[PDB]
Amino acid sequence: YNVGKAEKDGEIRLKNGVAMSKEELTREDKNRLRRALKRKRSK
Amino acid sequence: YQRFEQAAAFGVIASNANCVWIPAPGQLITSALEDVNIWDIKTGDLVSKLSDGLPPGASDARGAKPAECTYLEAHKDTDLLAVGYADGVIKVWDLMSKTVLLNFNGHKAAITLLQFDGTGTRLISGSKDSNIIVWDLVGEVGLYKLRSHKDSITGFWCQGEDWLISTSKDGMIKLWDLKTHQCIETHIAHTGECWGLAVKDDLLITTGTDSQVKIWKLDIENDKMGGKLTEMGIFEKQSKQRGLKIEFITNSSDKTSFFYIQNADKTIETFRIRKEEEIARGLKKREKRLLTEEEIAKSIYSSFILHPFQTIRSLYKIKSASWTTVSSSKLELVLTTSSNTIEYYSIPYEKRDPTSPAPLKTHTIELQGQRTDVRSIDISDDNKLLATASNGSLKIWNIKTHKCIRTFECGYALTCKFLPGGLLVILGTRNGELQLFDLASSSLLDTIEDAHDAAIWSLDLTSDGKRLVTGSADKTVKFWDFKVLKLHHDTTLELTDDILCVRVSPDDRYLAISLLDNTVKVFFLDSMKFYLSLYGHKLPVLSIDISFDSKMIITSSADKNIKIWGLDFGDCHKSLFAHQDSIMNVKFLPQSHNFFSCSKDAVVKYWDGEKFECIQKLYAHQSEVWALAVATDGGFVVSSSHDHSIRIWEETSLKAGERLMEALDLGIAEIEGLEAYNRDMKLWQRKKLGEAPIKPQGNAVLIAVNKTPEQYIMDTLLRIRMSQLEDALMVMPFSYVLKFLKFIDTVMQNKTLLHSHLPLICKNLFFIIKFNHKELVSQKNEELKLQINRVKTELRSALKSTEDDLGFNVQGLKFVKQQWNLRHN
Amino acid sequence: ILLMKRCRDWNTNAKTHTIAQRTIRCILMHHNIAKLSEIPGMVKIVDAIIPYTQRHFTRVDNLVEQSYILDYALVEMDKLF
RNA sequence: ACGAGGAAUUCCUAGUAAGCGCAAGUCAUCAGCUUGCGUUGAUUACGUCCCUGCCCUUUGUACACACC
Repeated sequence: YNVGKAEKDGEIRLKNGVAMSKEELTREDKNRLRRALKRKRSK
Repeated sequence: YQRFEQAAAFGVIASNANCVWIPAPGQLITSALEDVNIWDIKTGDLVSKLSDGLPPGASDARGAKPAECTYLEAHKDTDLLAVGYADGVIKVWDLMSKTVLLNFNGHKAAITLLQFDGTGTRLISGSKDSNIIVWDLVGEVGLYKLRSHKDSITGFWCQGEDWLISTSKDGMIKLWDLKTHQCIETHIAHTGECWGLAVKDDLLITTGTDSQVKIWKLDIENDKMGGKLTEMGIFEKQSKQRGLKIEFITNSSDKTSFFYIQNADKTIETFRIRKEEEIARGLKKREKRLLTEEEIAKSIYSSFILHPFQTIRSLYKIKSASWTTVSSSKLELVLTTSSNTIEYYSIPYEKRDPTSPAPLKTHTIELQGQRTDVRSIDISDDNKLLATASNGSLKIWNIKTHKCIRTFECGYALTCKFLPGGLLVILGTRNGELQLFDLASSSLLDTIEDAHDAAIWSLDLTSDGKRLVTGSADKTVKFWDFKVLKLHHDTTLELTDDILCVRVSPDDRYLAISLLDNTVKVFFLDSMKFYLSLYGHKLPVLSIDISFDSKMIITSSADKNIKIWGLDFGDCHKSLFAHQDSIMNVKFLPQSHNFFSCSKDAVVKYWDGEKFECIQKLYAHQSEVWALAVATDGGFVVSSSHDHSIRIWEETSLKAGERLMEALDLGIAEIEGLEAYNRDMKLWQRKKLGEAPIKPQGNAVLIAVNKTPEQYIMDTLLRIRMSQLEDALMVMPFSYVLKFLKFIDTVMQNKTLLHSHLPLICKNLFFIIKFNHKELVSQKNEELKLQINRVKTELRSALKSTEDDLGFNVQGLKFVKQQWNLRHN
Repeated sequence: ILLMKRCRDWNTNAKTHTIAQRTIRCILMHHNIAKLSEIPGMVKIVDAIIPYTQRHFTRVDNLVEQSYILDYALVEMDKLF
């Protein structure tokens, strides 16, 4: 087993193993994670 | 080359910001554009124009859209004014000496509204962000931000040093406080937005999106989490649009209890809430026919505790309002409406009913107004100025007094020009209606009605001011001659397509006519022999100017570029692009070739006509500049915009290892001071109680960051990386190894954080004593060997506890899997 | 089964790991093991939880194994005098 | 007209710096020299990113173990 993507589009599961649901986190963290996976699929 | 400055703004009296009022019909402060104005409303004129100490377009000023004033709030005891601007900076003003005393900003977009704390020496500001910020007035500091709304706050209300209610552009009422410092209660107020809330202590009225106001119970008494603030019921408005401001007015033993609501279209409704006496006597009246249906009809409420009696109704779209009242007889209500117009109402009432169907405009300030977009402008021989709008009301101004001298209605006025001695103005409308007026005597001299069967779109004089050309929407350009008192049409000229802008030469050489075909015909005035057809814009030319010796036209269109054209052959010199919406008026300085392009982007630039640089760029408007005109012999230019402002411009580092080392020694010095303090408290209490040592004071760094010392050294040992750790804790000497062991004692005497950093602590400790083993076993300290006895026992206990949990879980879960396979393999 | 989904996905690390093991210990200490088996879909969860905690058992066992150098330093410091 | 070349600067890590000669004159270059060849042959580092910089990476993504 390994942690993959989220199974629904209401949350995100990082490959770390921690998970955020997309209405739990604040908007600054939403901007941050948007920037993060923008770079992560940009490479 | 010398530059141009701003005199001030003239003709703006009521901008997009709320008004507040000062008692003695009292004084009245509104916002003009980027500066505020202070009035009396009885005399009906200005008493003071508070502006900021920086001229726009100066040698000190910066190039940006200047920050629009967008909220006002006055605290009259200490005489402070909180002004808040559309970039998000809040300043305060002593209204007497007219000086800014605090100038703080924390907002990113425009603010929405201010509120003082009722001489709490703190100002609380809410933005169009999700921001509500508490600021000190004696700090130049923010107390705190306040942040959980989604989109944009709309209203709030505070009380004491403790509680606050807020409401936003998504319909979510939130409740905040000082101490727990976060939001405590939230509700959905409406399905869409939520614009205004208002309170007197028990109830909370809010507005919605379309005629669903709502009644809420406050309860700051109750210690129940869900239900600090509940709702009861709704009612409706006469207007089916978003009410966007409500406020209460009350008094003593007359029971003033009236609240007003600004609708979004020409309307302000007012309501009374009623006393417990009439509540009590009317409850049984509704409780006629006498229980379940009774309580259901009672819950169906605000109809009973409300009393709509007067819906005041202005001339056109309102913008902002404010209250004043006295003792059961009159209610007086300032309303500054959309265009630059204020309208101070009053109503009589018999404290149950108004006893008059219509409100009473006791005052209406109207002088410096313009009421539509001022779409034409003129200036005579440096003796008076002009403004002209679709109101009809041409307004004739003066230079050093800036008073509206003459005002008289014509119609939808868009083009106008003086007579060459001054003293008389010709003008055209949206039909073939040409109006002539004088400066002083009886206003409407004459009007050639139906000069054309369509609109006219430009006109100009001659040099001597006898012939008068116009170009009109019916593909027609026509001539006139003045007679001594009226006009005489003499010469029609049909065109192949539709003219929309003419201009005569200043030495009456010839006239240039645009077309909505993307071209300009240069066309003789003596002979009309079609000199040129110069073109190349591809969207219609809509401003035309001619050089001061008829050598060089400057043409411009809605392609945002201006073209400078030599007239000897209709050749060009430059087609240069600026002003990224469109141009609409370019004007020529009457001595040299320096021209002024206005834009529809609140920007005027003047350029030399030979090197074509924007040698000055000027920003002091807020909306589309709808006209400009330069003076004859001044170098002195007026310009008028869509924001109802006319204005005039005038001549003039350690690394890893040692960080762990130094944080370790300060933490161990603190810990050893604490244990010496425990020995001194043993000397005070559990000894010959004569005296003591007082206290080792807390170390500044860990007290400032508010951290226990073992947590602080745990923080830096956390923040060093995995890679350089193996030499970071190889640099340190054996004395630092020893106090690291002391840290390990004082960190495993705290099982809170020991279990959350256990593999890190174990790997560090085992590598430390594995590398320092040769000196460790040759140390001779009985307290040290008891110390590592303690470390060995407690660390092994924690490790065997967590591996007990892991082994238990392994055996249990594989039991579950094997017995499920045993069931149905 | 949602708690065990999130617990399995917490179980991958070593930092977010012991609390996953302890909530596994909680739900299996309290609930009926028959009920835990006849909950559908949970064997796909539990067989992915098993090898991770086997790995963590071996890792913490090596930690407590190398913990005994403190006992060796103690017996040598007792040999000192 | 001179007693070993000053201020500072440039370059340089093993058959290297440097000394000594000796031939040849190879379609461009060079005889005021150029290129080969032989001889004699050291001192000091061979570490460090602290200074001056320059570059790369910031999913480890590769298949166990281990670390992160």
